[PDB]
Amino acid sequence: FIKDDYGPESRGFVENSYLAGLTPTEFFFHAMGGREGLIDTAVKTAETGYIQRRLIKSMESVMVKYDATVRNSINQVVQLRYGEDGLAGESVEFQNLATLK
Amino acid sequence: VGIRFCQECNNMLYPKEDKENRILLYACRNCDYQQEADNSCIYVNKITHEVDELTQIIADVSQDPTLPRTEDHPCQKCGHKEAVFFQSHSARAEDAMRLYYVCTAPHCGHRWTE
Amino acid sequence: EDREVLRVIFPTGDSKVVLPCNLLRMIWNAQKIFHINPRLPSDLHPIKVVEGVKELSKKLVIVNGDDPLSRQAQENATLLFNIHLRSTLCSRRMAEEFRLS
Amino acid sequence: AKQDVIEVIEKAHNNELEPTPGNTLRQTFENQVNRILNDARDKTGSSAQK
Amino acid sequence: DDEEETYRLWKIRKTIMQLCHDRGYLVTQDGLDQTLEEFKAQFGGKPSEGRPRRTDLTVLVAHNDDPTDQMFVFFPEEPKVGIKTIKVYCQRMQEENITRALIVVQQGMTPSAKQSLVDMAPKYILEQFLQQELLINITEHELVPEHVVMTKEEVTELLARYKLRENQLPRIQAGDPVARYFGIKRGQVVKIIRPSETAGRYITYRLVQ
Amino acid sequence: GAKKSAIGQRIVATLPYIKQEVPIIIVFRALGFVSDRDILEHIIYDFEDPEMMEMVKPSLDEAFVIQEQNVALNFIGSRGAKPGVTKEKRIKYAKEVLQKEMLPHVGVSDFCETKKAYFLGYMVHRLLLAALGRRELDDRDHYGNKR
Amino acid sequence: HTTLRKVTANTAIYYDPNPQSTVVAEDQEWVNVYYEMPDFDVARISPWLLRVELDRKHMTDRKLTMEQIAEKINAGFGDDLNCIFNDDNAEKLVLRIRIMNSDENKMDDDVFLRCIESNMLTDMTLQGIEQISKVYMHLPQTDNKKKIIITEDGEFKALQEWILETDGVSLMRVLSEKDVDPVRTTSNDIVEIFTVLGIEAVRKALERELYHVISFDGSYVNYRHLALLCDTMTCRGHLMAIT
Amino acid sequence: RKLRRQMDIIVSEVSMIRDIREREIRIYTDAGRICRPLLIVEKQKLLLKKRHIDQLKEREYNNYSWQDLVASGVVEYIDTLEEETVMLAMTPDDLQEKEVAYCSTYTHCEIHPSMILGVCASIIPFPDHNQSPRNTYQSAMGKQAMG
Ligand SMILES: [Zn+2]
Ligand SMILES: [Zn+2]
Repeated sequence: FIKDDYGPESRGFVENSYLAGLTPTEFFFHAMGGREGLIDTAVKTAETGYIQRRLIKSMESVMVKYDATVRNSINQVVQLRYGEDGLAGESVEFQNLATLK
Repeated sequence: VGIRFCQECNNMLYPKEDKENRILLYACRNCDYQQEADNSCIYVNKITHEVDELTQIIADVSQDPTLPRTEDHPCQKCGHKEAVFFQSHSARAEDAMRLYYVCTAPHCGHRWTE
Repeated sequence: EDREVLRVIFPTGDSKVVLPCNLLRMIWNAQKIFHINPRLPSDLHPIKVVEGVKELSKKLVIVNGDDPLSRQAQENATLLFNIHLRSTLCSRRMAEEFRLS
Repeated sequence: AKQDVIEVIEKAHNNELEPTPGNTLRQTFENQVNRILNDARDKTGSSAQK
Repeated sequence: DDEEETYRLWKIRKTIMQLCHDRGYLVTQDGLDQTLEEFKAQFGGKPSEGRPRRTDLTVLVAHNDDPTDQMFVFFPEEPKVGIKTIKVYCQRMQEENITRALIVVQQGMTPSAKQSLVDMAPKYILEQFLQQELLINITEHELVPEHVVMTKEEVTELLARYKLRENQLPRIQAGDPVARYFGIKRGQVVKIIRPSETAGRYITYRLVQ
Repeated sequence: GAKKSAIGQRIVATLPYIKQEVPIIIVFRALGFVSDRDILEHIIYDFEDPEMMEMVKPSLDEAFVIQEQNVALNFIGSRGAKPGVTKEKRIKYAKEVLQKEMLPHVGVSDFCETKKAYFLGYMVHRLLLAALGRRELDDRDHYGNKR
Repeated sequence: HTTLRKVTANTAIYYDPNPQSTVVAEDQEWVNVYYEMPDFDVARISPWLLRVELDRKHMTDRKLTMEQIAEKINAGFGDDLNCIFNDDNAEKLVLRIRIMNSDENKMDDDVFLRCIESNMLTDMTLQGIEQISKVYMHLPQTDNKKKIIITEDGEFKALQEWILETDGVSLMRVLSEKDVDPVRTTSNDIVEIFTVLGIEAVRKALERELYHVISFDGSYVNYRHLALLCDTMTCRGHLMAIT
Repeated sequence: RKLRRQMDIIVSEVSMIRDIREREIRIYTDAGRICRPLLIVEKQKLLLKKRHIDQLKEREYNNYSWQDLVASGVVEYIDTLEEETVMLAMTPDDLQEKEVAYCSTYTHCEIHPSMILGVCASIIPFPDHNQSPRNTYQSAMGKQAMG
């Protein structure tokens, strides 16, 4: 490409489709486009797993006491009722109030 | 505006107010040489730093195969049809997509921005 | 009053709210189980709807106690679900759309 | 689409492109070109889906 | 300008009247709501070489249960304040026997003056307020839920219901701007009432430490 | 700060086998160029451009106090691997450093000092070109820069 | 936040020993206008002149007054500095500045004046609140940033009002200023919510942020777990980092 | 460039660069530069002609090989940072021939473009019809295939 070309072809817009097949420069630009995806895939996993571990380590002792109060290992009270409505989260569904609006 | 050097040790002069005659001077600190200030201006700073880049564009740029050229815009001096154009090619240009033109053909090197 | 409370709790008017039991599926289950015909007049007494809901909301217990602090605790815990439950089980709604015997 | 992109670029060469408030000329330029190209690929997509 | 400064002083006085109202001290309905032009007609426009000097903006208010406690609000005229100045203020305090007062500081306090505020707990308690902190009422912000300072009997019944030691409650530090807003001391419990999108209302109890 | 606001941007060098930063003009005078017209003659290739002149101006005022070569070699020598007990030991040491561990590809022997000026000035010069924005900052990943 | 450098086209330090000398071509006019009745010069006038230019675009875009700039320079530096300026009629907008007159009544002068310039260009703080880099203005199409009022029918009406979004944050002084809504103003930064609005605004705010980032992808995580994370973080009474 | 194309004083390995705006002229004889061959274009016409391919198809028992094709100045080695000074064409019969004007000055044309692919990626039939992560995955697995 010629210097100072901002046109669609020079900067990587791909006109062809996978069925017809790419041109060479569109193929190289395409490889550049995929490399970022592979790199994101490889890099994100470590940070996600480490954040997961930190969350689990910080929360690990939180539980529902027989008072339904949510207390950590030290009996300090995080919440008086679980989820503030005191209900488990699996059995709920979405609803419409219909008195509102 | 510019810097001038001493005529004895070739060191950097500095501005000094003349207190008696109220005339600006430049006096080397490593000797006694003194010369009056002709320009009367010392420190100029352009914050917008607007500078015609026609001063920074070399005519040899007309020999580059990698640059685009058009026959639409003729030269002013020689009226040559080939004109090789390029953008600022500079960092901290503010925002300029303006095309700069350089005349091809030997030694003309005329530069007109449109 | 419940409508005003909802308008305090839900600005921007988002009506999609997560609640434990789906009242529309349960009502329209009852219609199909007991073979209700909407083309016929209902035999249901409009009071026993209200008394059914009032006697109902006492038997849904998040907080166990006779203390006034416990009373306000249970009202604040079950508030929104009681508003929804009084919305869908309303007497005129029984006597218009649902035709529940 | 590519002809429209050529039109926009040839506008930017003559400085006629006015910067959108909050955007450098490069930012508004890339914004416009992205608008045009995304419109292209979206329209062609919908066509292939029809 | 004096319009800006007067507008600031109007914000400050109004917000301090809301302070005084939320702590249970007697305030007439006019004292809470004063249109800017009524305030200006009262205190006379421009501060600079003007009617308000930052003195006579001082406020004296009485408690609802007993009139004796009252309260006081000083506005210092200095950019920064020092032990001698506060000492004059406490001299006026012991002169009027009123125990509780406030200070609205334009900029800052020398740390010896802060330590001198902490020095005497029983006799007279003084609370530093920066000028900006009173330029806005934070309790009326959307994120800040309604706070209710609990009396000791309600706290005892609370700890009796859930069978809690005082240490097992969540905490709120005495340097928390809301705790300042209500003038709360170590050992008291606050009752937060906030709406939830599951239950619809939820009550938190925050011990003050 | 009061001094930082007045001076502007000072150019300093990090040399091998030397403890800390050193200003540039002391390094140029340590190569035997006393006058500022020779130093700014090697740094700035055309004096008719005032912008580069204004760029270089503070670096001279920072180094103003050392006008002598041997005093500059003393300036560098005290920062060496170990401080020389006797003075001229430091001058000989810093001189050996400027001959050997300074820019070995230019030359290792004696009069190469002169050449050691030009290329080194080039550094400073090119640095100025990145300060004025007249050139692009090199991309570390460009594979022309890789061997 | 607009520093004096943003609106300043260029700066030149001149040596004029006399007021009416005026080495510049244009300056002599208004110089003589102010020196027909020269005031506060009784001590003496410093020979060192500082002449800065102001681009009319940056000046009129921010609704800046030359008198206002004179008030902020003369107020910031006090009586140690003297400000002289054009009427707007001048096509080239000029601001002339001189060192303290009573200073004539170390540091040299030109060096001290260069230090003055380099202190002004960064330091001045003409308008706004420092640490605010830019402020963006738009009409939001999202129902979260739209003001939704209950009308006289009890219906929910969504209104379009201009909103601002700033690059960089100072929450308190923005909350303090006039015409800004105290109720609905919020920042994403947690700490600047903590030291201003307290721990509860950090509870609900942190909660809204986690819900924003988790539900931005299109994913849905239940309320209870966010509500728990915010509580466990804010339970101890102050922000507990997870570290 | 002539003396390199004739391999007189300059080995074909040396790379030479003229950077016009910085006025420099660089010559790299250094080791480690990764460089690839390219056809040479004079005006719009290739220097590779019919007699060259005639002798290369007869290559057996002519003792005529690639080295004699380099000695004819037809093909030339170019490295990374010299590619910044070059204009390449994908294929001669496409980009060399006249159309609505894009570029004239083309100085080179790649041999064949598919040579940009490595060893493991050269066994993929129709790699341009695939998503690029799949060309990568195949470059990974093709190493593990039994044979
Ligand atoms: Zn001299
Ligand atoms: Zn010409």
